[PDB]
Amino acid sequence: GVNLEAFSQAISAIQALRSSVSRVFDCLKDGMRNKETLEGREKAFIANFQDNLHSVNRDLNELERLSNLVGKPSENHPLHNSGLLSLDPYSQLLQAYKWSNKLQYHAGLASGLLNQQSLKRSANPQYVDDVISRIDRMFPEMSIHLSRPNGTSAMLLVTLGKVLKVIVVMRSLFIDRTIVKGYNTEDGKLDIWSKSSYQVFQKVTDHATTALLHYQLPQMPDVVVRSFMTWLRSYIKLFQAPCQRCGKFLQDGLPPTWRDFRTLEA
Amino acid sequence: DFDPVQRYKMLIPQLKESLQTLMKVAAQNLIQNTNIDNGQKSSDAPLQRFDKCLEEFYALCDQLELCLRLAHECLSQSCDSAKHSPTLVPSLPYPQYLAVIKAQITCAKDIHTALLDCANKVT
Amino acid sequence: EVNTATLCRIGQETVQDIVYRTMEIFQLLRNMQLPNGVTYHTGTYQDRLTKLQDHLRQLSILFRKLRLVYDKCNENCGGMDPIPVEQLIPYERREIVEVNKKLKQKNQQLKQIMDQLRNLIWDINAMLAMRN
Amino acid sequence: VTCVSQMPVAEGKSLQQTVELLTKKLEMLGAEKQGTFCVDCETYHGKLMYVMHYPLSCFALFENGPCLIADTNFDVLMVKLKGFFQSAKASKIETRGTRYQYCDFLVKVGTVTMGPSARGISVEVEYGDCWSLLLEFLQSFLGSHAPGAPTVFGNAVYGPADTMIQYMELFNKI
Amino acid sequence: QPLLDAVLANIRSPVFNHSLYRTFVPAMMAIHGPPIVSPVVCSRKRRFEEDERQSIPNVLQGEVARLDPKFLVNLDPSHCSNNGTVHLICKLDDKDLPSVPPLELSVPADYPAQSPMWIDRQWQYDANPFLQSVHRCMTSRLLQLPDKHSVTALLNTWAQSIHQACL
Repeated sequence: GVNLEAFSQAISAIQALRSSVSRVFDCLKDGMRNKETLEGREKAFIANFQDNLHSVNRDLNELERLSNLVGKPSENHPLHNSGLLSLDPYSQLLQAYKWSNKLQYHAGLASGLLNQQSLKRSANPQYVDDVISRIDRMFPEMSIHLSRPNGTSAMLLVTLGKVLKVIVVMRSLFIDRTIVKGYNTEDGKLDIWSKSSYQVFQKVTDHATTALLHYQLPQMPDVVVRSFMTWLRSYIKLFQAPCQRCGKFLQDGLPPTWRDFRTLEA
Repeated sequence: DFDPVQRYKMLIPQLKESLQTLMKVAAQNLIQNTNIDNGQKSSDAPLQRFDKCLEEFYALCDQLELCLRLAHECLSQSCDSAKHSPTLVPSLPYPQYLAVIKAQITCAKDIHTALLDCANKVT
Repeated sequence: EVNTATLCRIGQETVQDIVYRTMEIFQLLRNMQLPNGVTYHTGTYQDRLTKLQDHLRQLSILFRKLRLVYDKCNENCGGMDPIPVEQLIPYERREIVEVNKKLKQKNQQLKQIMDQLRNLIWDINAMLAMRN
Repeated sequence: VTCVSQMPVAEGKSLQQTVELLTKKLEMLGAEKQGTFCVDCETYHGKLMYVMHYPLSCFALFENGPCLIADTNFDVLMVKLKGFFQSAKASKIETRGTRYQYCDFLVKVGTVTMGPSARGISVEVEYGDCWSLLLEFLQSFLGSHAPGAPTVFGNAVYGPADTMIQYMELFNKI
Repeated sequence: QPLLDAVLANIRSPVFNHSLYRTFVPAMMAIHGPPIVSPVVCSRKRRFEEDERQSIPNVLQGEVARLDPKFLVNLDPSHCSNNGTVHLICKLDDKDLPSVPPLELSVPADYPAQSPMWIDRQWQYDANPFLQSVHRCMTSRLLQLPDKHSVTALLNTWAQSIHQACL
C-alpha cells in the first residue's frame, strides 16, 4: 500500500502551497531593504510565483489519484464503536499497531547502523538444513532442489531462468565450492564436476566463489544464505553494462555491489 | 454520500478558481490604493472586502488538508489491520477475533512493561 | 592473586559483549511480529520473551560486574600513581620462561601429531574420492 | 543460442576482396582460428536441399523442418525416395568459408554457393532476446548492415535450422 | 497566470512604500497572530577591531606550515614585508648533503608569478663546478615547471634537483 506515501506527498505539497502563499504575501508586505543600485529583489517576487507554480505540483496528485475506491468497511476495525457500546475501555489496538511499527523501524535502523561491530573475537542438523533450503526456495523463478547423492554434506542446485544452472556444496552452512554450468549437467548418475564453460561462466563461478568467501559471516547462516540467494538471483537479466559499452570483453557481468556493470572493472 | 477522492476532485478546481479570483481582487485593490494614494483618484468604484477572499481560501485549504489526512489515516489503518490480523470478517468468529485482539493488546503491554523494567534496571 | 591486567582485559571483553548483546537484542526485537499473525500464537512468542528476559538479566549482571571492575581499577591506584609513561610511550621470570619453552615444545609435538592426523584424514578423503 | 546472421552485399573492389577485408577486420578484432565449417546451400524443391553444416546437416522441408536425424540417415532417406519426393532437379549449389571462434563467439562466412552470392556473416550466441552484446558487436564489426531479426524473441527454443532456411531463401535475390 | 501582481509591483515606482503596509498588514495580523515572531534580542557590533597588523599575509603562512620539517625558512633583510611578502631564505637541514640557501622571492598573493629570482647566485654557483651542475639541473627543471607556485613547488623542485644531480 504505497498510496499512503502518495497521500503524504500530496499533504506536504498542499502545505507547501499554503506556506508559499503566506511567504509571498509576507514578502509583498515589505519593500527594498537596501538595494542602492536597482530594486532587483522584485524579481524574487516572480521567483515566489514559481513556488506558487508548485501548486501545479499538487496537480501531479491527479496522476497519483484514484488510489483507494473499494468496499472493505475499514478492514475489520470496528469492534466497540460499531459494536458493543459498553465495550469502551478499542483504540488500544491502533496504539499497539503504531507501537509495533515504530519498534520495527527503530530496530531495523539500529541493526542497519550496527554494522560497525565491536567484538574482537570469541575468547576469554540435516533437517534444519533442508528446512532452510526449502524456505529459501520460496522465491519465484528460483526453482532449486537438493538430493545429497554423496556424503552428509548438502548438494544443492539452482535453475532460475536459463540452462545456466549452478551447484553449490554446503556443510549445513557457508556453501563453498561453487560450480556454474551453462547448458549442461548431472551426468553419470548424480552431480558432476566438469566445470566446463565458455571462458565467461567460469568467470561467473570465480565471482561466486569470491562472494562466498566475501559474504561469509561469523554466525547466523540464515542471513548468509539469504544474501547468497539474492546475489545469485541478481543475474536474471545480463543485458546491461554501465560505466562502459556492452562489449568491454567477452561478456560484462559482475554485480558484486548490488548493481551489474561492465566486467574487468574491479 | 461523498467519497474522499470525489471531494478532493471537486474541491481542487474550486480552490484554483478561488485563488485566481482572490489574486485578481488583490491586484485590483492594490492598483486602486496606489491610484488613490500615489496619483489622482481615477478608480471611482468601490472595491471588495478582500478579507473574505483569502479567508475562504485558507478555509478550503484546511478542509482539503484534513480530508486528505483522514484518507491517509484510513489507508494506514487498513494496512496495519491487514498486517496485524488476517482478512476475515462477517470469515472469522467475532468473539474469537475480540479475544485475539485482547490477547494481542495484553502481549504488547507485557513487552512494553518488560522493556520498561529493563530500562529501570539500567538506571 | 592480583590478576589486574587480566581484570582489565575481562572488562574490555565485557563491554564488547555488552555491545554485542545490544546488537543481538535489537536483531531479536526487529523480528517480533504480531502475535496472531499466522501460527506463532504464544509458543515462539513466549520463547523469545523468556530469551530476552535472560538477555536482560545477563546484561544487568554484566553491568554489575563492569561497575565492580571499574571500582577495582580505581582502587588499584596504589604506588606509582601518576605513571606518566602513558604520554611517554616508547618510540622468577626464568622459571616462567622455561615453563613457556616446555609448553611450546609439547605444543610442537602435538602439532606434529596433528599433522600426521590430518595427513591420514586427507588420505581417507582420497579413498572416498575413489568411492562409488 | 540461435544467434542472428545476415549478408552485407558489398561491391566496388571485388567479392573476394571484400571477403578478405572482412576477414582482416575480424582478425584485427582477434578472431582465433577455429577451422572451416563450410556450410553448403543446395536447392532442389515445398521441400529443400539444405546441405549447410554445427557438425551435422539437414534440409528443412517445411515448418522449419524437423531434420533431427544425422546426415547419413537424411541422405539414405533421400536416396531411397529417389523420385518419390518432389525435390532432384533444381540448382545444387554449395557455399563455403571459414569459421573463427574469437572468444565464446563463432563467426562463419558463407561464401558464394553457385558463384553469384554474398558472404553471409553468421554468429553464435551462448545462452540466448539477448541483443545487447549482439548489437554492440555487430556495430563494431560492420557498418549499415546486419539487420537480422529472425523468428526469435517470441517467447520453439533457439531454432537454428529455421534461420538457415531463411538465409538460403536468398537464392532468388540473384 | 496572475501576472497582475507582477505588473503592479512594476508600477510601484514611487518612494512611499508604506501604502502597502496599510493595504496588507491589517488582515495579515488579523488571521495570523505572531506579533513577536522573533522576540530574541539582536544587537551585535559588526566591526569593532579585526586585523593581523603583526605579520605578513597569512596565506604564505598557512602554505609554509605544510612543508616538510627538513626545510628551515628564516628572515632576510627587511625588503619583503607586505607587497613582496616573501624572502624564501631556506636551509635543507636533513640527512642529505647541504648546499647554498635559495632566494626564491615571489610576488603578492595574487600569484601572477613565482618565487625563483636568484640574486646571490652569480658567485654562489659559478665557483663550485658541482654546484654549477646543480644550478643547471635546477634551471632545466624550473623551466619545465608550468606555472610553479610560492613555496611548495619551488622548494620541492629545488630539493629534488639538488639530490638528483649528485651523480
